[PDB]
Amino acid sequence: EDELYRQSLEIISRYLREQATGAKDTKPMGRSGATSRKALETLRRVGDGVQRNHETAFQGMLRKLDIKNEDDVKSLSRVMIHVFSDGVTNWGRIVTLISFGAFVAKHLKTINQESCIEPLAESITDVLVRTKRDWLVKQRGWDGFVEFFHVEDLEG
Ligand SMILES: C[C@@H]1CCCC[C@H](O)[C@@H]2CC[C@H]2CN2C[C@@]3(CCCc4cc(Cl)ccc43)COc3ccc(cc32)C(=O)NS1(=O)=O
Repeated sequence: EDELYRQSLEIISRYLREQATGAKDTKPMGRSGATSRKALETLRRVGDGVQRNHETAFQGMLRKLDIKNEDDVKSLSRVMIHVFSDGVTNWGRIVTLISFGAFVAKHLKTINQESCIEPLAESITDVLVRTKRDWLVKQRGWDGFVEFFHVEDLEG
């Protein structure tokens, strides 16, 4: 019924799990599957670049956060609200939010805390959707995300 939340959670959870495990989830998407598929494909293309372009800053922040367990992962919501929500919103900042989430998810895999990845994805989704719904709706949601990052085919 809250379709934006459900769709956001599915896209973000899939990207974080895919980043952590290195395998695609072959299960069908829920509702709005065509857009969700394209959003995940976009998030791959763009987020993978973001994590490399900001490698030094990402590594620095990860080290600072010292994520070891469920309690540490739970504390991240407050930090996301502080850093992401309290600023002007644009798609770039949303991708950085999600891309750093994937960076944290990979870290969780490396320390054998894979069970924390889904709660992490839920926390990121809560912060994004519950603090930026108005902006997301005005920007056409995940359809807008896909449109914004669409790259035209090169001739020849
Ligand atoms: C140009 C900027 C990107 C480069 C700067 C990156 C920055 O130095 C920190 C390295 C992690 C970045 C801090 N966080 C990361 C943070 C804040 C730290 C905790 C956290 C945890 C998770 Cl699971 C996901 C995100 C986050 C909030 O999300 C951010 C959203 C936008 C920007 C930065 C955010 C953010 O600053 N995005 S931006 O304006 O596009």
